[PDB]
Amino acid sequence: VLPNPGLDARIPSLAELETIEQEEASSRPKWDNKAQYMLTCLGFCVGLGNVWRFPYLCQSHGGGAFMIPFLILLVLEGIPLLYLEFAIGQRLRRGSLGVWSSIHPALKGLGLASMLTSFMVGLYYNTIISWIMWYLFNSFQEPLPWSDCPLNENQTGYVDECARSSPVDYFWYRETLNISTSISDSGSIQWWMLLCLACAWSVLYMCTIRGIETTGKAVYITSTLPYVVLTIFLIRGLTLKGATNGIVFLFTPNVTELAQPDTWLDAGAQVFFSFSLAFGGLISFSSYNSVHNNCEKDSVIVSIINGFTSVYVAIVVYSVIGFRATQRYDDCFSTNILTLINGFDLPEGNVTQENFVDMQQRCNASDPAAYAQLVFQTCDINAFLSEAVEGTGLAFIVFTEAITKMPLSPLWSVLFFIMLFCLGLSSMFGNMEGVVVPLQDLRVIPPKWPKEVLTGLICLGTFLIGFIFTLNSGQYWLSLLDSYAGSIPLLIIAFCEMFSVVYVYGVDRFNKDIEFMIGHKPNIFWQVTWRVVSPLLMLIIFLFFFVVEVSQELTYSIWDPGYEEFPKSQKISYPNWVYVVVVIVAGVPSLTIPGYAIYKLIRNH
Amino acid sequence: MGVIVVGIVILIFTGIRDR
Ligand SMILES: *[C@@H]1O[C@H](CO)[C@@H](O[C@@H]2O[C@H](CO)[C@@H](O)[C@H](O)[C@H]2NC(C)=O)[C@H](O)[C@H]1NC(C)=O
Ligand SMILES: *[C@@H]1O[C@H](CO)[C@@H](O)[C@H](O)[C@H]1NC(C)=O
Ligand SMILES: *[C@@H]1O[C@H](CO)[C@@H](O)[C@H](O)[C@H]1NC(C)=O
Ligand SMILES: *[C@@H]1O[C@H](CO)[C@@H](O)[C@H](O)[C@H]1NC(C)=O
Ligand SMILES: *[C@@H]1O[C@H](CO)[C@@H](O)[C@H](O)[C@H]1NC(C)=O
Ligand SMILES: NC(=O)CC[C@H](N)C(=O)O
Repeated sequence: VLPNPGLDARIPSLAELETIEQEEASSRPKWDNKAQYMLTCLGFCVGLGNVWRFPYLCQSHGGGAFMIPFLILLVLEGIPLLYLEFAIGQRLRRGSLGVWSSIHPALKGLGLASMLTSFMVGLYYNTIISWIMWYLFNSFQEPLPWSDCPLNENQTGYVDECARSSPVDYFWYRETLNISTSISDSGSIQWWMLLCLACAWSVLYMCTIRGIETTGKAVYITSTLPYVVLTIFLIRGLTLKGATNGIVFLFTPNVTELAQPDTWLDAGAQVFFSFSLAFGGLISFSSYNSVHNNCEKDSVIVSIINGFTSVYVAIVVYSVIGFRATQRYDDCFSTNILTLINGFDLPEGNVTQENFVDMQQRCNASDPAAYAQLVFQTCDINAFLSEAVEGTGLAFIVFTEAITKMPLSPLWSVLFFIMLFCLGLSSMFGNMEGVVVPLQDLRVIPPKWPKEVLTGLICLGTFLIGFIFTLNSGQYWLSLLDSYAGSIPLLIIAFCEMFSVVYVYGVDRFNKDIEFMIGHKPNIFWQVTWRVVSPLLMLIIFLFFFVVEVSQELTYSIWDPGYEEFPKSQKISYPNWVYVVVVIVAGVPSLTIPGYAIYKLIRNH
Repeated sequence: MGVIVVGIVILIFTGIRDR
């Protein structure tokens, strides 16, 4: 292992912890009961990550080809990092900077990266939630606004944009977003999104006014309501038409898709984005426990609950998607039968699904001319399931379209969107703690101020920066920033974290500390996965990222209402300047880890 | 909006109180 001279005399040496435990109680906060701690760690690890990213990350990679590597990596890459994070956060009695600034101080920069990432996701997340808030307010009216098209000035024909496409797509792209035609077309600020953004940030600031001791009172509801609303929705979904016909599309993998580096890279990124690893949240939330709190139990419990929750959410979402696909296929076939019977004037109840081809053949062989001039639609089941859903366009395009087809639609809509909003707050609690704690650790503010002013300043700054996603071109910026803000850092930070813990602090000190804490040295599985397999898998993922990044064109989708073949969104290439923004969103939070270190290698020379 | 700002003011004043 690396030398790191002087690691001792900067760390408690297990002879004081039994007494230091009863010493920080006066100034450092502590949990009310273990239920609050476990429930907060659970709520931090579930929400708006397996409802939005997992669906189209399954779709774009063939549905079932994304679920095998995801589980292999959740077993071999997630659990040991959860355990490592909990253990060091509990043993070192420090936040997200302390546990890395106290191990070869030239690693302090790594901590900064975490903080910076916990900011780059903030601006992202509280935009999504804002949209949800909007969709939550537009309920409470029986003729739901996304159920029918509006009429133009001449109140006899529909608006052409809503006529050539669905009314839900119109309400999403024109009445809510008012999206433009390119990323180079920015417009007004669109007041009717500022209200929702301000409401989202005000609620978030209300819940985290004091960190722990105030979020620990809201978590009881916030991390519990989803597991009831989701069970209700699962029961409602598994009894539709396309259910058990759209679930199989999720569990029929194709062995030709597993050999692409893209799928494995996306699986790694998703298993690091599901568990909030390398975010600096858990390493700090676990730093409030007593020194004798069993750690394997909580790590294993959180991992299992999170994995099975992800599987249940995927099942529900693909149930609804299968229902939608079966509906559209039935529409195809009904329209084709209607055209056929309108052509030759056949009896109404004679042409059906079973004997369609026979009647088609007869009507051709009878009168070739009149039959040839007809127009047919060619469309089959298990082919509308492959309709790729764009980013952030699943929870608003398919679920509203399926909710508008059920009895008592307003109740279902209110329940669904309050569930999503609760998941959002459940995640933003930790995503805010991860920025609040390091800033206090940096002595940026004088101690004379209360914490309320610092939290308010952070919320105000992030709200003022979040204007960019309220322009006419908001969704494009959002997708651009999301394609890169959560892929490279959540790999590099995690790898540096595990390498630091194992091969700098020394794994033997770690084993002795675990023995002193819980009562036995970890099982052989933990050591075999710490010292051998996990660094190799993370290095392979890190390399595959660069293998798949270069040699593929960057393209994004646009709406273009004035473009022929309109119902399908178009693809175009990013302008040349945008490679600046990526370097500022994916380079700086990742390049800070070596950079700061270099500074020390020059400062202490 | 009203009720949530009410919660904000009550909480922050609850502070000065118990402070
Ligand atoms: C698994 O992947 C293969 C290849 O990537 C898929 O085969 C192609 O599927 C597309 C549409 O999904 C068709 O247009 C091609 O004609 C297919 N190619 C061949 C050679 O058959 C396959 O469909 C995928 N399977 C699943 C379940 O997603
Ligand atoms: C509406 O009616 C006016 C005549 O009053 C006509 O000029 C116009 O084209 C109509 N609108 C549409 C969309 O057809
Ligand atoms: C939508 O955007 C267009 C152009 O950006 C603007 O003219 C229009 O007024 C906007 N919609 C509303 C309701 O203001
Ligand atoms: C459809 O009409 C033809 C006309 O002779 C008839 O022979 C046939 O039985 C009808 N189809 C069914 C299902 O009865
Ligand atoms: C219709 O019938 C004619 C008769 O010869 C045949 O040549 C043609 O291929 C048929 N086409 C279709 C679409 O049934
Ligand atoms: N950075 C975060 O807020 C973590 C989110 C969490 N992994 C989820 O998607 O549920």
